[PDB]
Amino acid sequence: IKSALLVLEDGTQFHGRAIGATGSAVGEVVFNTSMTGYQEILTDPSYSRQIVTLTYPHIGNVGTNDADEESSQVHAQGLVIRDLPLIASNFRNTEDLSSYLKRHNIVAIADIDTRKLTRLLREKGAQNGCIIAGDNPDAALALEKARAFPGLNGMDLAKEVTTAEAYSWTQGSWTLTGGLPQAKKEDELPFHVVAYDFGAKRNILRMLVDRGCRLTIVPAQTSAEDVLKMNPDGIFLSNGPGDPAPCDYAITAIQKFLETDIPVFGICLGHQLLALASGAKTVKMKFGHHGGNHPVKDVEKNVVMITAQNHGFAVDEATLPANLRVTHKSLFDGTLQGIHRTDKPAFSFQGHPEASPGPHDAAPLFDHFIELIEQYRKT
Amino acid sequence: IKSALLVLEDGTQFHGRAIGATGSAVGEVVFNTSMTGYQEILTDPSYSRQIVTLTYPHIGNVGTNDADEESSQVHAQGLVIRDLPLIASNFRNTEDLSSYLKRHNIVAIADIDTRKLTRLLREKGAQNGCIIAGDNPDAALALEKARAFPGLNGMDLAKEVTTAEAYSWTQGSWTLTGGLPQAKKEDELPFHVVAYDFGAKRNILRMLVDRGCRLTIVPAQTSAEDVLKMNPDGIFLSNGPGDPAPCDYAITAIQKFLETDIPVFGICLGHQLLALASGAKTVKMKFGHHGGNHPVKDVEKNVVMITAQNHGFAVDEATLPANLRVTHKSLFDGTLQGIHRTDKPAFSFQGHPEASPGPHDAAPLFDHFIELIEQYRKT
Amino acid sequence: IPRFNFEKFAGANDRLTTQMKSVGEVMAIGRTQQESLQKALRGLEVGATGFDPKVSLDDPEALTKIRRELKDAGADRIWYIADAFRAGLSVDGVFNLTNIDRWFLVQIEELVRLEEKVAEVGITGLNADFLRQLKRKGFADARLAKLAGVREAEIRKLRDQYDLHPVYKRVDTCAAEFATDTAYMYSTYEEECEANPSTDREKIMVLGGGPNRIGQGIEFDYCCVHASLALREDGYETIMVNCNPETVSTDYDTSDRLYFEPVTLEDVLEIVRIEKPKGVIVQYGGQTPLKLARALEAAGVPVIGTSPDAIDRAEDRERFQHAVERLKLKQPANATVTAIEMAVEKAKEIGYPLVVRP
Amino acid sequence: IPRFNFEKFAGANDRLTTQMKSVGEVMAIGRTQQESLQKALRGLEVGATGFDPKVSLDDPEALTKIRRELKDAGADRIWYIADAFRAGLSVDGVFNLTNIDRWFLVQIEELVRLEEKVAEVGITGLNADFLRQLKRKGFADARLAKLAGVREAEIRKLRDQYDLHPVYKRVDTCAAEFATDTAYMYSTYEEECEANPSTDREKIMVLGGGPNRIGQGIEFDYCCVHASLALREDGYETIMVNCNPETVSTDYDTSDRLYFEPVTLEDVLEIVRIEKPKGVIVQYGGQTPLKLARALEAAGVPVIGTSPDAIDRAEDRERFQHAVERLKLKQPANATVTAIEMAVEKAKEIGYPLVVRP
Ligand SMILES: [Cl-]
Ligand SMILES: [Cl-]
Ligand SMILES: [Cl-]
Ligand SMILES: [K+]
Repeated sequence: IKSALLVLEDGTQFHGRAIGATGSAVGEVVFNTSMTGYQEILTDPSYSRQIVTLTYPHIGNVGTNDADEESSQVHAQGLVIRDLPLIASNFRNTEDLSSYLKRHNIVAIADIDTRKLTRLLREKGAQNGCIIAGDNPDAALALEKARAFPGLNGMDLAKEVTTAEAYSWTQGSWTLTGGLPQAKKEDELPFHVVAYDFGAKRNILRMLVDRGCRLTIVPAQTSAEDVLKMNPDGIFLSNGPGDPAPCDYAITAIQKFLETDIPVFGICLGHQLLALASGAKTVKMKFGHHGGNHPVKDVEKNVVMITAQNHGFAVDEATLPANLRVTHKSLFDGTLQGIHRTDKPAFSFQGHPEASPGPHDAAPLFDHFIELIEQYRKT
Repeated sequence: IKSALLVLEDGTQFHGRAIGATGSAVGEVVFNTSMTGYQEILTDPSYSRQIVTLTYPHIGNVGTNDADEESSQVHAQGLVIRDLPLIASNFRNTEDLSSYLKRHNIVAIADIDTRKLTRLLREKGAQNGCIIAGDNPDAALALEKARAFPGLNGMDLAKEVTTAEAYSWTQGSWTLTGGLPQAKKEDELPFHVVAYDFGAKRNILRMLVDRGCRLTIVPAQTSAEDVLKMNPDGIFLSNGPGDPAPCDYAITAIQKFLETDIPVFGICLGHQLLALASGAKTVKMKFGHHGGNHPVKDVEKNVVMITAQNHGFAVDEATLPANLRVTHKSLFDGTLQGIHRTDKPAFSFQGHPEASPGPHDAAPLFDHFIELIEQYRKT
Repeated sequence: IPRFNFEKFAGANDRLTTQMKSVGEVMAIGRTQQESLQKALRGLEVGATGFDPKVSLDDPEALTKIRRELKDAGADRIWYIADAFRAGLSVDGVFNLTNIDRWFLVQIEELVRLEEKVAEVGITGLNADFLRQLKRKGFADARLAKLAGVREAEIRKLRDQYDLHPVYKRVDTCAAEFATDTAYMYSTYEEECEANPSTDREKIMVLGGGPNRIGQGIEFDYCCVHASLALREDGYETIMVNCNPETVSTDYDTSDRLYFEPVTLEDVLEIVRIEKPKGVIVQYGGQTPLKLARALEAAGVPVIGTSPDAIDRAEDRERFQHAVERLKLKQPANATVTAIEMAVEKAKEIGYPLVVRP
Repeated sequence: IPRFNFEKFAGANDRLTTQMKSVGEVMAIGRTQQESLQKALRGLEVGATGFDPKVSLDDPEALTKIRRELKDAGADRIWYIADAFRAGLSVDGVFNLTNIDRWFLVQIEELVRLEEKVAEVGITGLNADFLRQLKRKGFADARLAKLAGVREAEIRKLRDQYDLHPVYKRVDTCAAEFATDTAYMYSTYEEECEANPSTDREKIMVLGGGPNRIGQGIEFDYCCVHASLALREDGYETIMVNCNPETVSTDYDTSDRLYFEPVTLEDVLEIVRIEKPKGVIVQYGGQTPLKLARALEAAGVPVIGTSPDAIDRAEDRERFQHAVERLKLKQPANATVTAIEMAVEKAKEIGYPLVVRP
């Protein structure tokens, strides 16, 4: 019998079974309502420093596969689920979830009341916690580690997950039939985008490559000057973990880009940095948004899209600068989801257009970028 | 598919399958003919720095259990077998072999021609080798590491496996019915033996305790002086790894014990040490003796006994001091197996009277020791 | 789970195909697939308590019947699947015959193994840890009593003793992302209870008729709705117990409190235990609630309306005949029998042709 | 594995018990159990290539027959055990019926799975890696052939292409701790070969009779032993091929070389391939080597003594019948037949009573 336990800051304990690596995990506990897409979620860098709870009770029905990885590794600090299924049952599976978790040295626990956890978080707001998987897990110890956690508010995480060295990306999106395509020859891509890695998701780039954009990924702290020197066709701001505010370097740089006429597009963290760089404020959400059924309105066109969301921080509408116009708003709670510079060719989205996992409703947002790039090229 | 590879100093390669931990292992390669008792063999300290090859193709048929551990850990450097059974099938089983090996972090290979390996070693004598288990094992690197192996020749291994602080043992032998007994109360033990820990098997101790001794285990380097000071009813010299030669400290001390009338007993290494201490010579054998079917003759009674052997070194018969009289020889190669002091109350055995695993044939060798002891007590 | 009525259609082909033949359906909610499924089996009203065996283990011909039933699905296939596991068939073998995803199959096999342990360990071995674990998998006290060779009531008492009761969760459309003011609940064995029953009102519980079948349809639901409507209007807190998805009675709108649960003694007593209703109505959901009447009453349930006993006087053909006799009314020439020999004897007298009425 | 003759004793009880019923036995050596077992199966001479199927996959009553055969052992049990795995029974399911240790069972289940793969991928899927893996688990070219729906000679060819031939190990009492100058060998698929064949002399190969059985017993061993004794004395290097343990012929003193192997085409061809003998005798080991003659010669084997065509003239009843005629000799009134109807017709002619001789 393999004990595991999850202790939140408030002192609440969840006793269950270890399904991953042995040891301890500490971070911010969040809940995700996605019924499918657990692997993609796990490998999402935005989760760095977060203990992920899944609302759907059976997690792992489809095993895992590399194609469903959104980064090189699993970023989630820990995993919490209700039930780990006896078997994975899917033609695409290459490894059961449990083996996968152990292989990635992930501390995870199953067999707990994820709904109780969920309600608490929804009601009292985000908390930090600690999971201890092992023989006689010590509650007091987990408690102490959860209380000792510093907290994501004000924590710069983009710097922690960003790319050491800059690089190139020319690969497109997966297909049932084909699978993950082969990288594209530079000469094959009309456009050239510079993408700031604040802990970016492979699908974002794949989806960009898909639009005929050639990419150069750079470390988050890359200077605007350095960037300009490459003559980008447009710039791109990636998603990423923790507080966007403390990212002085990226904001500053951004401000720089905006003095130019290059088209800029940001997603999630990117969206926030871009707001920031335009003089807007950011606030940490009560529990944030994590799931894939999130209704977002295109206020301009008065249409809804079901979106992929994963954010704990949000842009304050009220503090919004006049040069920033609102393009989208959550239908669930009314928070800000999209913005556009009135004066410059720059816009961003809070949700995740590239999805993975989730609905494809937002993908078109990309297209608008591409339009901006084409027009800059005209000029 | 998980690879593994074993490379011998001579350049000979064995490609197979990984069955234990990931990594590399280097040591002197040896073959063991035991058909049963692989776990006991694994946890035998004398195997330290040795990569053990088993002749009996199917290894792991009975799984593993704690009672079948002869030490607190696995001493073998590596494990080389022909076939790892699909299942373990024995009521005593608690963990399949693979799991156990991994848990002990042992690099192990399977699916190789062990017979060809055996013949090689037997033909050309012991060789050092390297086992690399992992994604793409590098045959040239393996060779390199094998080649680079120092050699147990002149290697004092006793010091490396011995106990840190001396201790007391009062535990008896295992029973089918009762399993491993509870430790006894010192007062229940007539005799008091002092044991040098040269990397001793638990079975030696248990069998001793079994015969009424209360034990005190001491580090290999302990001073005779320190010893004598406890007033032991008898002293004992355990089994252990490496060259016995290099162990000057123990030699020195044993010399010091043989000045006194205390009964002394040496098993394997202890045998070699005592012979050393008596001014005899030790050699390193071509391939040594490793099995549980070894016929040994009690020259005195002209009686044969099947024994458990494990020794890479031996005592030169044609250099034996007159004070040294031969009690036993090997019927396979006529090697020296047992000696007794003409003058003193000190004798020894080259093989393992304690078996574990192996025939119980030579267990009376202990009785002699008890005779010697009750006699010194009469005195 | 679909509900069939093949027994009513003797010469009918009863293998399932692309042309529907079921008459109704049952629905269950559980925190896990196993829990959900077991609850549905017991809510089906076919007399199951979960995966009751269909063939004997010591039948030599058993492996042949099973294979038949698996390969060519009839309405009882689900039970034959668990029988296949009891008989030594593998998940792969069963898959090959059925084409049912192994994802599911493995779960059923697991339940079968648990059953086997209970059988072996008997009541004595049903320790709180184990019992809990079993309850968590959707095991009905009755199935567990069957396996341990005891009365269902004993299992129930045991649970009580161990303070082992289910918690109630609520349906909300959003996996708890948002709060709910509605009370559409379901049972499960977990930590937090979300039932939060009133103390404020006078409560009346209405027991629905489960899945629709021939002879027990929408009429029964219509009454249940009306009972719910009328009383609520009168100012009573109304509580509905039912598991037929096709119904208005299972529509949140219909009552103050809705428990989407199996209409079983177990399920109902657990509800009663926290609601502590003023009364429970058992005459508006068909045969099912009617058969439970006595047991409920025996168990302390404040059944209102015509008594279980009075019901018994009518439902029991000997009692009824009696009464008629008591009232000096006219009935035809009849008799009340329990064994063929007696019945055979009993029929010469009465006369042919005659009507066999259970 | 024991050798039985139940077919000769119709009304007998053919269930295995505490009283012996077998008539002979075969023995096999392999580096692994799987290897060992399969060789024995094919060395038994009961028509098996290894695990040939007893029942059809599409026989409704198949699980039932299997059940029986497992529950109550017959001489055929081993083959039924494989059929049980093909049919969907688990190791546990099999253990329960048989009481045979799972250590063995899993092994058989694994060969079955490998067999199903061969059946799926067919001759195209027979890459060297896989084929090699197959040879290592003891699979016979002949079994692979049926599964791959090709000819045995095709697998053997494929093996040739790949350079997939077995090595020979030696029996030595000590697990290679000491060298042996005796040539008592068995075939295996490994690295090192210990065959070390002479180039020195003219060799003569004698093929043994396999397990003893009614009709072919010790007489044939006695003859084999003598042939070796004779020729050896005459200066020839003598090689024995046999796998009956109870024989003097399988004694290491007996010949120069001893291959403790199944007497099959595949197995003999391999030794021949390496021995390159002067001649082979197929006339002193019963019906076996007699049936192999044609195939051996056709495969380049240097068969000595009475020819394979000659053996066929005598062994084929129609051919024998001609010979008698051509010689103007007397034989009864007879006819050679292949089908009933015709047989029936011919019988009328010959007249009853009559002897049926295959
Ligand atoms: Cl090899
Ligand atoms: Cl008989
Ligand atoms: Cl393959
Ligand atoms: K190999």
